[PDB]
Amino acid sequence: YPIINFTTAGATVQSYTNFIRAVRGRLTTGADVRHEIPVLPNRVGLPINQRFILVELSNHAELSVTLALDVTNAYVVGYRAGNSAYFFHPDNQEDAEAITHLFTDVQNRYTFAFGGNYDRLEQLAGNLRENIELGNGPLEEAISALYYYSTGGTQLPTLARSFIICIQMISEAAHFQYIEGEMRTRIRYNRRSAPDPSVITLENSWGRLSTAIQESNQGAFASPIQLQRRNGSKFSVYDVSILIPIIALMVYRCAPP
Amino acid sequence: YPIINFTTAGATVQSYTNFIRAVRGRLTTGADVRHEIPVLPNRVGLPINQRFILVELSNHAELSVTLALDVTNAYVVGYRAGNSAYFFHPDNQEDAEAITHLFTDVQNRYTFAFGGNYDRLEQLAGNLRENIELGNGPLEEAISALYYYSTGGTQLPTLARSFIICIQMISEAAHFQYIEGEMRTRIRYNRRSAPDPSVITLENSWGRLSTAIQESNQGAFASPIQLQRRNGSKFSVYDVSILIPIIALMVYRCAPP
Repeated sequence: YPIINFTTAGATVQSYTNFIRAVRGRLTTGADVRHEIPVLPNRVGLPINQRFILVELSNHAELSVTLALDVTNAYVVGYRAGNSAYFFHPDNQEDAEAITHLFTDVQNRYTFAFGGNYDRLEQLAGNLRENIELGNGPLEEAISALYYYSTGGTQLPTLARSFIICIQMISEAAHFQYIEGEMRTRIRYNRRSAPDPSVITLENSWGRLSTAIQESNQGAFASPIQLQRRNGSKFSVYDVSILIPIIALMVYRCAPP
Repeated sequence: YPIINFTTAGATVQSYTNFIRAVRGRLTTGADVRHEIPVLPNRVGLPINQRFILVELSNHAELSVTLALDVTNAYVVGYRAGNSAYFFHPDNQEDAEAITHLFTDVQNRYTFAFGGNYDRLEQLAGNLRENIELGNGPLEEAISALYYYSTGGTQLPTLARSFIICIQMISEAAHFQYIEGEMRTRIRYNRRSAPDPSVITLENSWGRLSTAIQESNQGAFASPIQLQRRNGSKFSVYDVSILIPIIALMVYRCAPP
């Protein structure tokens, strides 16, 4: 599968922007764009040889980990670190067979009992997204924790906290130019801070925004979607127009009429 | 006031496109654009010295006529031909005082009793838009009829038929890239043919489309506007997006939120 490399060591806003630009280009084919937003490949009919891309991450401690992203949703399905590969609990048999193709050369393969969704991972982390720091230092630490899980050095709540960091900084940055923008600011000023309400409500709403946009009547939504602004106030979305500089990729929901 | 010159003599699709491009540029200031469509100047607060532009038309018979267009709606308010100026019945006192500034140097000034709206003009022409030809030959003839009205050579039904031609080919072409497109096809193949239902329903709906777009909730209309297609079938518009390659200029209806 293609591999995109990224290191937190000496990361700048441009090396992070290049990286997310590369991920997005690997994820989308250009064949399906609706209202100027790219749609991800439809899962039905997609060959296994085109199902995943790998993101290889290194940190200043010269430790590496390779995450496997699912091309149909850009979410992380599992990872390897040296000798071992770990996969989230497959949602169905199709995905169970698909993941057999990843990291085939690792000696030890584990599939966790829990799935990679934010509700599961927050219960396990013992903390919500609203209280977990994001930034380059958070991501630097995440890479060592994921790596040392192999050698028994990382406890499960840390493994889950570290997954929450990697998924928002790679998968959600790729899903939203807005969330990518938030991560660039953190690196510009080397700040580390939990996500405000606009970030979390966009993350929660990605599936619904994808469906409302593809089901729209010429761009007008049949019913509004409430989002939150950085200060927590509500904001109603009525039309795809205002989302065009905010969402970067939609999950496939229906054929273009 | 600015004058744009145009002659039907040897007109090509490019000399007609240049002409309508020039009119549109004279009409709009670039200061107010909503959903990528330019809005015409608001009438309240607009100085008389910026209220009108003049379009000078000549034909192969080397006869000329100068129409005065109102910048707030791009509709024709009156015209001169040699010795005389003729103005439509002013809609109110403000417009009555405004037109005193036009063609001040003509010896004879007449203001008609009827107004320049399509309902009036069709009653007077004894024919509807659906049965009046449009094209370069129609426009060539319109210019001679408007001119000879001065010398008593043009009867009133012909004067009205000729006004219906000039307003759709200048004012409506400027209002709609779609109607401009229809006129370019007529000149490309030197066809002369009455307007199909899409042209007439756009002409009738220009005011409502302007208000629905400016009153929209992020581009979504609160209630749909039915238009007709060339073959007469109905078509519902729900969103400004689909109108963006169709309408070129909107009349001012409200301040941008």
